[PDB]
Amino acid sequence: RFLKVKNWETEVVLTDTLHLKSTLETGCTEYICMGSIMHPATKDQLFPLAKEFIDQYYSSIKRFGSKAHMERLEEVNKEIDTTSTYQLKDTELIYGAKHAWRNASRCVGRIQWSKLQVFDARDCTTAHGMFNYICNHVKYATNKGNLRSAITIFPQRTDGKHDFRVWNSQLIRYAGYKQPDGSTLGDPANVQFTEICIQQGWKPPRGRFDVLPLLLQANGNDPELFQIPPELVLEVPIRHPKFEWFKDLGLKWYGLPAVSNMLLEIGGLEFSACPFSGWYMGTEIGVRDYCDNSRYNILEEVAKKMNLDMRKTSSLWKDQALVEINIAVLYSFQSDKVTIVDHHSATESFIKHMENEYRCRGGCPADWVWIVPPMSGSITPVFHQEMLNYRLTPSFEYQPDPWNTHVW
Amino acid sequence: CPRFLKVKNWETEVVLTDTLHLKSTLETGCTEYICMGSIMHPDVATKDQLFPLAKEFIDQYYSSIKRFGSKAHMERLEEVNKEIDTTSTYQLKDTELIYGAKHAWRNASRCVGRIQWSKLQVFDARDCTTAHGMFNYICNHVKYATNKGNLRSAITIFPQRTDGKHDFRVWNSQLIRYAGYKQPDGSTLGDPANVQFTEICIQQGWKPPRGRFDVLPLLLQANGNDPELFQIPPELVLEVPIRHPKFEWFKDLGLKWYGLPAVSNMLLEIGGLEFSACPFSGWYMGTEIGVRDYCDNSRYNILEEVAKKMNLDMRKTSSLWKDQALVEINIAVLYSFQSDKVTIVDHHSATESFIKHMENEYRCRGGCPADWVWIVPPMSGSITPVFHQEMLNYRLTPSFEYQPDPWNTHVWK
Ligand code: HEM
Ligand code: HEM
Ligand SMILES: Cc1cc(N)nc(CCc2cncc(N3CCN(C)CC3)c2)c1
Ligand SMILES: Cc1cc(N)nc(CCc2cncc(N3CCN(C)CC3)c2)c1
Ligand SMILES: C[C@H](O)[C@H](O)[C@H]1CNc2nc(N)[nH]c(=O)c2N1
Ligand SMILES: C[C@H](O)[C@H](O)[C@H]1CNc2nc(N)[nH]c(=O)c2N1
Ligand SMILES: [Zn+2]
Repeated sequence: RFLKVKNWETEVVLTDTLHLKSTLETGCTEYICMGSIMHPATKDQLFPLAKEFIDQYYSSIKRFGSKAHMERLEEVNKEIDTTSTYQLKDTELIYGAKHAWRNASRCVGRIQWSKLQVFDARDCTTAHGMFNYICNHVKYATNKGNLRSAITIFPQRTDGKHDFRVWNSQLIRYAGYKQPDGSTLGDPANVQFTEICIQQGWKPPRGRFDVLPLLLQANGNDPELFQIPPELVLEVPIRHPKFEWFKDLGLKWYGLPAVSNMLLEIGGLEFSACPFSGWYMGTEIGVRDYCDNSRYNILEEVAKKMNLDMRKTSSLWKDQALVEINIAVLYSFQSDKVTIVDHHSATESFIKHMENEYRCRGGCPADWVWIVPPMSGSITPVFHQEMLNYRLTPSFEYQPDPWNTHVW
Repeated sequence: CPRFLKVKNWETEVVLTDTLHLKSTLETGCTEYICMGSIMHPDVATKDQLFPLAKEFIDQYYSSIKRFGSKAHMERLEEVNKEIDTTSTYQLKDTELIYGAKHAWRNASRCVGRIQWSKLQVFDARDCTTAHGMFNYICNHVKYATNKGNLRSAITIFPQRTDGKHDFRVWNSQLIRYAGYKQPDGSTLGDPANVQFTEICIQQGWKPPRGRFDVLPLLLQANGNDPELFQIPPELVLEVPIRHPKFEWFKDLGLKWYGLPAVSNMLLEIGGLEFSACPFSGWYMGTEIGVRDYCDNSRYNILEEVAKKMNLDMRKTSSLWKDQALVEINIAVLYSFQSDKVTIVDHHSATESFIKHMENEYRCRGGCPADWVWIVPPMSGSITPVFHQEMLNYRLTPSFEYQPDPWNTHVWK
């Protein structure tokens, strides 16, 4: 069946044919939908997957059934036979990484999908090696404010035992500190991890915005600590254009969003260490990081300085403070010439992207729950965009947190 | 399928365990390969389709009154069975109807207001025969529910469907709405969403005032007959002029809204019986008016005009002028309503209440189906607890369902 998606603001209908290509699961069934749940190999399992991916590769470069296509299939089988795995060609690495991005149902930034710088770190063997590759990534992608999308890809999983893992969930995050008095310094969501670094020898500057060091595991070994050189870590001070007292709140944030805990899957190979990075949508910092109760939780403070009536919730004081906070973040980043996108422009870009995808690909998997900004939802166009969600490969998937699996 | 499904709250780490999903009856639209979570909408039943459905409901009822397997239970079952066999249908007891309607609400996965599910005045209009009768019942509903501003939840149930050629239908999608008029020049006046329906009314004889907030008449279908127009007595239609606690200019925008939210186009399904006309009503969450009715582009679209009187930079977008104006609009909506002593609930309170409700439903009922996409308010989502709440969505019966628009299916006599 061909499936139709409607936009309820423009009454545009698009026809999804793409979903017929998907093979992974979604977690839903005919009777139970899990749309809001965050998280729902051997020689024999590994070949057809390999066959599938090569097939869509030579399909995407107009050489299906070609001579080059055949020998590649030949190469792969013989290689899976005698090593229980196989190694991707370069061109294949780039395609697969770009396509996992293109297939990432939760990313609103996919208009950018084909413009991705891929770093091949498959020759890496040590944590020192990784640190090096990551630093170069961070510097390339940060580019002095003019952010560029990138991904760095370390050796594929072999036997589970000798996995490569960046332990930090993101390349750049602030430390969180448990205080005797029950409160918490810095980012509360990182306290456990922060505690693992102190427990490893990290001398923590017990501050509010301390850049956690890198914890890098190479080839199944003990992870090792590495402080990223401060000159490569770009932070932005947050100020407000009308409220001169906003800089007194002392807020900064890093400019480079780089996810490092996900697993990139291509033709049945598992790349358990693939830090990737684009640039920030304002709301991520402005709404989630700053205003989640489980996070930096600044609303109450900001609402004080704004002199709002905080007695009853129906003064929408929280809403007011939230808006001004996000104005600040955009203003700061913009003033510092640091790439950032506001949620209106990012969502617009997404609807345009989505139209493109249907036009040339026959669909575009999308997770409405993740795509719709965490504030001002129905005033962005994706709120009114029906989206079909489904899982295409290559893809980014979650994996266990390393500290729940590794033996020392 | 799995017997225990766990949902997590990412703000509070609270993990709940759903068992109720096993009693899921209908399809969600989703499959293992694809999810339709964000899709808005993803001749009668026979004897042998009806027996099992009726029993399921009756069993469930007698389970709730702690009389399962009782004499009265088996006698109720035999009576219903013998009724379906001789008449091809059956009639619900008044207690069964009341239980069924409260439970359809309780099961309404899209409703953030369900904490009130058990307080619902149920008006049994199964004795209605004419559109005039329908109008009488609906007026009485409006008056009772409005309660001079202190709204009370209510539903009025008109006769169940028989052969499909004799349906009772309320044609209005909601009992109280504002007209929309298309102009020659392409501009819309009033509520652009209701243009199609306003034209139907005009065609059926309505003489339109052609203003911005003209209350549409009821268009009512009884017993499968052609529909008839009625104007709700204006004294029954409570309205609230929108003003702002701070901006004195806000009242200059000439905005008002109706107090009573009343859905009238949905089908109420109890034990295999279909009540195609079952208008029900509660009270408003601010964002419904403040964000959707007022700021949707396809609706009243006031964002720009509020943005100009606020004097905001409207040339960028990263000024977030839209967002600023949106907050203010919703402050005015909550203010005008509270100031006229008309029941309304802000999105913070409502969503917190839903979390308490949900938790209690898992505790006592083993689950509570919820549609995250609908539950999360259309503004400031992340700062309301529901956003962080994992939800399972599944369709339980009795339920409220969607149904074709009557002008698309009606056969004109
Ligand atoms: C270039 C500008 C980009 C923008 C503006 C953007 C925007 C976003 C945003 C706002 C989210 C939500 C993040 C969260 O709430 O945790 C997200 C998620 C995601 N993005 Fe992008 N992104 C960009 C680049 C990229 C790149 C380069 C990749 C991969 C190479 C990518 C893949 C993903 C994935 C897999 C997720 C889901 C993360 C998860 O499941 O936690 N994005 N994106
Ligand atoms: C008592 C106060 C109530 C509140 C605060 C409330 C809240 C809400 C809200 C905000 C929506 C979304 C409306 C929209 O976006 O169009 C909704 C939808 C819904 N509500 Fe409630 N509600 C209340 C009463 C009721 C009652 C009495 C019933 C039924 C007996 C009910 C059943 C439903 C159903 C079936 C929907 C889905 C509507 C649709 O599919 O368009 N609600 N509710
Ligand atoms: C590729 C990419 C683009 C983008 N705009 N944002 C991201 C998320 C990056 C990111 C950085 N720091 C922290 C997080 N956390 C916030 C808290 N959340 C629970 C997990 C993600 C996420 C990734
Ligand atoms: C029982 C009930 C409670 C409540 N808080 N809201 C409702 C919805 C009432 C309502 C009134 N007017 C119009 C609508 N429309 C808005 C636009 N939407 C597309 C369809 C519903 C809905 C019903
Ligand atoms: C496309 C999407 O399903 C649709 O726009 C939904 C989003 N969530 C909603 N939530 C509520 N309460 N009401 C709505 O009309 C909608 N619209
Ligand atoms: C439970 C729910 O899925 C959770 O709050 C989701 C909702 N949508 C989200 N959307 C984005 N972009 N990021 C998130 O972390 C989440 N969290
Ligand atoms: Zn689903």
